[PDB]
Amino acid sequence: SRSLVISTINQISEDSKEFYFTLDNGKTMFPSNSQAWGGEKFENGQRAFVIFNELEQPVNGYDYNIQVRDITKVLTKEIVTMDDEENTEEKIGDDKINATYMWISKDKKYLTIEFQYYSTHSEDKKHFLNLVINNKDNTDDEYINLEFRHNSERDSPDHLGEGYVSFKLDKIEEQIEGKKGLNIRVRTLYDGIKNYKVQFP
Repeated sequence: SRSLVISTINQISEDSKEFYFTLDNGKTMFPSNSQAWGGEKFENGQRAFVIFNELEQPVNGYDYNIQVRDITKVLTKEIVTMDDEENTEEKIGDDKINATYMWISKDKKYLTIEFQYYSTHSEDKKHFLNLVINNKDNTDDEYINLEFRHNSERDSPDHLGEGYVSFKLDKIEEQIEGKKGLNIRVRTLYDGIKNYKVQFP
């Protein structure tokens, strides 16, 4: 029977066609049919939803041996630092968005957000999502302050939709040591500005 997970696509070998999956609990999956995605060059660190069948036979060095049915990429982005020239209020935007569900992977490499916002649901009008370090008593010594920003690019807020975005936490890797988690500023859909604390596993 079918299985579904979110995972990191690992592309570390010299053959860019050879890849495996890392789950947010640290466990790994070996795709016995990864060759079928041979035309699809996946970047190392790419996040994706994977539909698969778990095979009975184990493969040495991997927790799972799987037959992949579908790989659907999850928007994977870097944090927008203070020094970035693209870190402008105009480019980043501050449109409403809901952070429905958030979690950090065991290795503290990703913050994934299940979000909801209103759009016209058209490929022509793309929305811009970012995890930003703002350039301008608080618990800054326990939680790292970040802003989950949304630029709707003037799209009419007609229909509610859901999605996922995964952010690499490597640009704040030095600060993670000795902190409880992340403090995420969100301009919510119905309740104004909220600050959500997301714990490191």
